[PDB]
Order: sequence, then structure tokens, then C-alpha cells
Amino acid sequence: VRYSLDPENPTKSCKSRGSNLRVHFKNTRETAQAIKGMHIRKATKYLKDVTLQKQCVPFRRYNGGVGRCAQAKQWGWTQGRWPKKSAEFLLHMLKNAESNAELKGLDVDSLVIEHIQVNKAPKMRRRTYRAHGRINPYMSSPCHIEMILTEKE
Amino acid sequence: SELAGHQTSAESWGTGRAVARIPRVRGGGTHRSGQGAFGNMCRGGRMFAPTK
Amino acid sequence: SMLRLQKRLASSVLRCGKKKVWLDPNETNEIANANSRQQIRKLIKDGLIIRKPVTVHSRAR
Amino acid sequence: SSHKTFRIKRFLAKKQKQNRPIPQWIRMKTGNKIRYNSKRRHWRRTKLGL
Amino acid sequence: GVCRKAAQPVEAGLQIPAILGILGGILALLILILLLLLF
Amino acid sequence: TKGTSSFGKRRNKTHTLCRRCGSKAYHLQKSTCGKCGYPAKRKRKYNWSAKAKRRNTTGTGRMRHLKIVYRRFRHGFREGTTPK
RNA sequence: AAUAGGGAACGUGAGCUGGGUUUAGACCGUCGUGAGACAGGUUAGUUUUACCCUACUGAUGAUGUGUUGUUGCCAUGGUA
RNA sequence: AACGAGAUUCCCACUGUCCCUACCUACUAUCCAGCGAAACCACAGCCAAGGGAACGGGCUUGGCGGAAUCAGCGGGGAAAG
RNA sequence: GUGAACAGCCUCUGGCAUGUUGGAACAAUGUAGGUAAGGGAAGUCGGCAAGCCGGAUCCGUAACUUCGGGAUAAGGAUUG
RNA sequence: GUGGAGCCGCCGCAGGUGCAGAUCUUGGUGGUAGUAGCAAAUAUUCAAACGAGAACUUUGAAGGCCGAAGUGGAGAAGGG
RNA sequence: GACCUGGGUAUAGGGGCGAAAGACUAAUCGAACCAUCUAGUAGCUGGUUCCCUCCGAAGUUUCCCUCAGGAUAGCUGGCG
RNA sequence: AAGGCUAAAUACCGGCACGAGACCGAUAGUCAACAAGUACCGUAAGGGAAAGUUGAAAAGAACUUUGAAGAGAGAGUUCA
Ligand SMILES: O=C(c1ccc(-n2nnc3cccnc32)cc1)N(c1ncccc1Cl)[C@@H]1CCCNC1
Ligand SMILES: [Mg+2]
Ligand SMILES: [Mg+2]
Ligand SMILES: [Zn+2]
Repeated sequence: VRYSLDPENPTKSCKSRGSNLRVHFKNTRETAQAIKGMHIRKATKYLKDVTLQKQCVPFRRYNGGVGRCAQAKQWGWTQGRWPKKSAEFLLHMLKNAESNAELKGLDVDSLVIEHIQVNKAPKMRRRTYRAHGRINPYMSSPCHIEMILTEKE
Repeated sequence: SELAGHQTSAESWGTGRAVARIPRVRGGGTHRSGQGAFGNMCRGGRMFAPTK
Repeated sequence: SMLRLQKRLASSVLRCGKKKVWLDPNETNEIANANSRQQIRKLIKDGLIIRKPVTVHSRAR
Repeated sequence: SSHKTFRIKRFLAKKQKQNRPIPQWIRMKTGNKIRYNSKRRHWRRTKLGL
Repeated sequence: GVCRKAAQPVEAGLQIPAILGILGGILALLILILLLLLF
Repeated sequence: TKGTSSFGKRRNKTHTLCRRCGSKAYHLQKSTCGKCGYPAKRKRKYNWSAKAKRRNTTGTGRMRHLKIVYRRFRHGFREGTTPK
């Protein structure tokens, strides 16, 4: 398919993709800000400590009602949350971002995450049950992702 | 459209519940449950002065 | 490896309730094999599903 | 009911056979556009009325 | 099978809880708070 | 008790499915039918519901013996065998 | 010591309470042929939602000073 | 007389109704993990006086004003239904 | 089993995972359950709420009365 | 720049001929918002297995609950 | 005990039924629901889609079961 | 007059076939261009939708890698 901003160093920069993966959008977007521009083997070591609640992920845009925590002072912010499902999937395919990279003959120990974006998926539906005999929808909000991994030289 | 465009049987809500006083269809069930009935405004409705 | 079928089939051939049946978890891939009723009666004869008798309700006091 | 007359269980035999998935090859055929059976009556969702 | 749950069933239904979700909300004069305003 | 706890006493059916029309309308207490009026001789159709004719006119069934009239008529009801 | 008078959408119902008024039940009196009427009387009578912004009360904070910490001064604002 | 989930007054005993509040437990609320709606919505949201459709948030003239926020809160939005 | 008892409480036979989820901490505010010295309705439209008495035995019983009732009246004493 | 098979000017003729509103109609999507919420009926815990993966499955051992007007064993009606 | 309850049957819209509240009659009752006559009538609210250029007012008379409206004149425009 | 018959010119929005249209072009046209009086609701009378388009051709992505799979990366098909 076609990405956004196909790479300027096209032989020596790798790329991956995942579509219609059931995570929240507002928790997959805001774990993607926190690793944007980070070296991969530190970013892989980052997302493990998110799920083990050692090193949080700050919420900068979608900060409605999010309770404070102390680990967010590293990122200059007061609110944080530890997504152990959202930082699972894009841990699970930074595995599959570099599994393509050395398949193209690239030294993976110099990769940094250049580009990453999250964009929503068609919201699949099921229904709730409310008062006075009314129905409202439980709408899941899944999301696509997209990423470019670039060696620095 | 000669005369028939009115083979959908309906009535107005008749009270200020929170919708317009346009005729709404009856029943339940299908997606044509409380939609707009005849009148020139509405989807699936009659036309203004249907030609003769 | 479900054993819910053996839990049901034993408590109609031992004439007992579903609770009281069954000790011995060591031959688990042996008692999961037999899903019949005639092949489940060998496991009583081999002593792998036992009766495990009734809880005590002494009328001493 | 389990006390049913004959003209019910030869009606229930008809609403049990026609509640069935499609064979897969007819989706491949020429000149159709159907891709899933939509008349599948699910026994808790949608009920018959006798 | 392989594609009997993943390519037969994924078109079968997948919009069947949207049997509208409601028929209108016929809640029938919920101004039960009798108010009567000073007469 | 007027509402949802009254629906729990809905247990015995009233309209079983009829024998001629086949429409779930055979009223069992009164031994008649809704759409066709079964113990009557004539078929209950009316003009006030102009669609209910359209559900059950000639042409909405199979027309098993008027696929045979509307084809034999256009040759004039021949009765002989054929020529070889 | 004094038991001063007042206002703030007749301060104050997503603060409460329902006693009276002011629905539908009912009784008496007077008026009316009658249905019913009665600032005449009595008894019985469902009180909805704050998660939005603001105000406020608390709580991390933010900028500017090179990073950072300790000890401090006080413009102001409150007031017994 | 009896009887009454009937209505009213007093007395005895009693008590947190109160003087005057305090403490303890459970389930919440709170925070994290996962799933995640609706109500409502011109644009939005600091105040005083003035005039004005005679009681503004937005105009006039003044007083003044910092990001993004959480737990509450029931004065206002002549709030919402 | 206890007890007059198919009352409540507990256990075996026979069932299930606490009712469409858990982990951590134990603020306000509620929700449900309690206790409180001294006073005892002063609260409030109102003794509403909560409390008090509650089973058995032996005593003991008034006004009134249609002579059946009031009545388990009230007021006590005992209870392992 | 996409697009892949039809279109426009001029003289005349004919219109279901032009949208910001109608608590418009159908359809779509936010803001609220990762917020409210997942709180009626006491309660789970340890090891092993199958497994890519276990607070929620199975199996055990223990702790419990319903407690014979049952959270048990069976039917009518209804469900098919 | 003027007691409670299952199934069968009867009574149908100006009609059923009522130990009487205008309750009940499929969440609908001071007259049920479904379809048509019917797109029922409305002196009454809500709306009524392109641009420029020229001219540009009226709330008064008389009469009306007229006072939220219409007729008549007045005032306006277009055509000569 | 108190008995009777009768083709033609004439009416047709149901029926079998047809032909044409200064029409409508998928929220239009009938409700229905498709498995529409179908899915669905209502005890019943009855109410009743949504939904047309790959390409010229299926030539519908063989094969290799990662992951349990969804899904990616290469390769390929096609002018695309
Ligand atoms: O449930 C309700 C109830 C309460 C409010 C609404 N309202 N009011 N405005 C509304 C706008 C939208 C939606 N609902 C609305 C509806 C119902 N009750 C109730 N309470 C008091 C009076 C009348 C009732 Cl019916 C029951 C009755 C018995 C006690 N338990 C609760
Ligand atoms: Mg100072
Ligand atoms: Mg469309
Ligand atoms: Zn019939």
C-alpha cells in the first residue's frame, strides 16, 4: 500500500503496518508520542517497563480525567497512565518492524523510530441496555497504525 | 406521480415530545420505524403538486 | 484437556453425586482417553476414580 | 412444549432444515452476488411464534 | 473448518445487533412531576 | 404491575396457525380465522386495506394451473395429438 | 447589656422538608332543577439529572532567573 | 362496647429527634488494568456600574488577564427534561 | 439439631463460585448497619425515625360493656 | 494533481430550476470523553496440567455458601 | 375465608365489565387498537432557495357575531 | 303501458402479451433495478425496510520471511 511520507533514504529505512487491531485510539495515539524519535532497543526496553508500570507514558492531548502519577515528571507533565494492552501491540510489531529490516539486510542496532502515526478504523458496534427501555451503542474504536524505522547515518 | 405516492400509512406524533410534527410511520421493527412519511420534505415521500 | 465429561459419566455409574467422585490426578492423559461408559468402568476397577466416601455428621453430641 | 401435534413437528422440520449455512461453491458461481445467508434465524435472538 | 468461521461467518451477520437498537422511546409523558405553577 | 410484571403471565396462545390461509390467525376460543374467515364459505377480502389484496391476489402464488391456461389459450385449446 | 429595624429574582428546592396551598379520592355546610361551583372547612396525596464551562474550595503545577538546592526578604490580599 | 397500616390531643417508659456532635465497619466514591455510553451543545465562558426590550457573557467606560489540569462543589449559565 | 414449628440460625445428601470483572489504598460526600457520658421531645407541621416491651411460668387484672368482651389490660416475680 | 468515457458553446423551446434555518427528512461525525460507569443477595486461596497466552477453564487439597417452603432431584405451559 | 391459584368457556367500542375510583378492556381509556374516506379544516405558529438596477409605502375611514381576520377607500407600482 | 329477444359505435388504473416516451436515474422511480411483500415487529387485524458498479479478463496475490492467528514485509498480476 501507500504510506504517508515514503522515506527519503529508501533503501536504508524500513517500515511496517498493522490494520484493524482492536485497541483504543486515545491510548494507542498517546503511547506513540512517547516513543517518537527513540532508539528501538531502548524503546523496546521502554514498553516493557510501561506494562510492568515502571516508567509511564504521559497523556498530553487526551487528558480528560486522567489521574496523576509520579513517573510522568520525566516527560515534563503531570498526568500519566500505563497502557499494558496498547503498549503490547506496538511492542509486538516493533518485533515485526525489525523482522523485515534485517530481511532487507539492514543493521538493526542503529535504527531509530522516525515516523509513527495512529488513525482510526471503522467503529464496530454492539449494544448496551439503559433505563426506561432505551438502547445505546457500545461502539468499539479500533485503530490503524503505520511506522517508519530509519538507521541514523 | 398521479395519486398513489401515499401508500404508506402514518400520522403525526401529535405532542411536543421532541421531534417535528411531520407524519411519522407506525409499527416498529425495521428501519422504517419512526421515519418521515409523506410530505414533499421527507425521504421516500410524495412530491410537491405531483404532475398530472 | 477437559475432564468435565468424565466427571458427569462417573456420577451416573457410581450412583453418587457429582461431588464425591474422583481422586488421583496422576493418570490425567489416561482418564482423558476413555470417554465411553464401558471404558470408564475399568478406571474404577483399576482404582483410578474412587468413591471417596461421605463427610461426617456425627450425632454424638 | 414436548406435547406437540403432528402439524407442528412437520413445521418444525421445515424451519430447522432451512436454518443452515450456504454451501461454499455457490458463492463462486457465475451471475450471483450473494455472499452470506441472511435468513439464519438464531434461536435466542429471533423467534417464530408457533 | 478454516474459512467457515473466517470467510463464511464474517459476512454472515456482522450487522445483526443493529436491528435499529431502538424503536423510538415511547416513554409516555415523563413530566410526572406535577408542577401546576401558582395557579 | 401494569407493566413488565404482567408480561410474565403471557403463557397460553390465542391465534394458532390456520389451515387454509396459513397466517397465524385461527382464533381458538371462537373457532374462526383472522384473514380468511375459515368456517365461512367466502374469503374475507376488503377494500379498506388495499394492500391486503396485493398480498393475496392471483399472481402472488405459484399459478400452477394458470401457467397452463395462459399458454394453452394462445393456441386455441388444441386437443389432438401432433403431426410427426 | 439588648432581645433594633431591614435588603440581597418577596436571598436560599439539580440545598432539604411538604405542614398549608394547587390536580385526580372523600365528607359537611350554603348556592344550583341539574352536572357542579365555593381567597368556606377537613382528611389522603411520586418533589427528576451535574459527568459540561464558570464561580469557589483544596491539590500538582507553568513561565521568566544557565541546571539545582538551602536559608530568606515582601509587593500585595485576608483579618478578632 | 368491640374493631381500625383511619384522623387529633395528652401522659408514663424510652431513646442521638435535639442540646452538640464524635467514632468504627461494609459496599462505593478515589487511583490503576480492561471495556467504555448518553443527557446536552449558536459562538463561547472573570466582575461593578451605566444605558438597553427597564436583571448581560459578548457593547460603552472601568476593575483586570496566563499553559494544561485533578478531587470536590451546588451561587450562576434567568441551566437541562 | 435447637425450638410448640415446614419460624429463624447451623450441618450432611445434592448443587455453585457470590451473580455481566479484578488489583491497590482506606479522603470527603453519600448507602446500609451500629454504639454514645449528662439531660430525655427542649427537635419538629407532626414522638417520623430509631429505641423500648417481646417466650414461657406463678401471681395479678380497672373504666366501660350488647354481659360474649375489654385482655397477652395495666403492675410485678422467677428464668443458667 | 487525480480521474478513465463521455461533454460543452450559440439561437430558440420546456421545467419536479438555485438553500443556512422549518424542535425539517434520511444518512454521517464529533465536543462532552477515555469521563460516567462495570457496587442487590459474605468469599475466595495454593500447586499441577493442557497450552503461543491463565484472577476467570479443568483437576486436586483446603476454606466456604444454598440448608429439605433449596442456589437440590423431576414435570405442565412456553421455548424448537 | 366475601380466601388465594392453573386451564376450559362466555361477554367487544357509545360497547363489554364494575363490592363504584369515571377504574379496567394487551405498557394505550372522561370512549381501545388497525385500515380507508383523507394530503380531512385551520381568521393560528414554524419555514418559504440567484445577483444587480429603478420606484417604494402602511397601521386611518365606513360596515361586518367585526377587535389576532376580511371587504371598501386611502397610500404603492407597472402599463400607457 | 303492465310479457320477450338483439351485433355495431362505447368504458377499462386488474389479465396475458406488446410498442413507444422533449420522463426518473438508486435519498429518484412503485414499497420492491439485488434471495421484496422478503428480512423484522405485532397475540391479531396489520405495519414493513436496508441493500446496484473490481477488471477488458479472475489474471482473486503462487513463492519466501515474521507472528499462535488477525495482520505486515518482499515477490507477483494488471496499462493501473
Ligand atoms: O422512576 C421514576 C421517574 C423519575 C423521574 C422521571 N422523569 N422526570 N422527568 C424526566 C425526563 C426524562 C426522563 N425521566 C424523567 C421519570 C421516572 N419514578 C418516579 N418518581 C417520581 C415521580 C414519578 C416517577 Cl415515574 C419512580 C417512582 C416510584 C419511586 N421510584 C422511582
Ligand atoms: Mg510578610
Ligand atoms: Mg443511496
Ligand atoms: Zn385462515
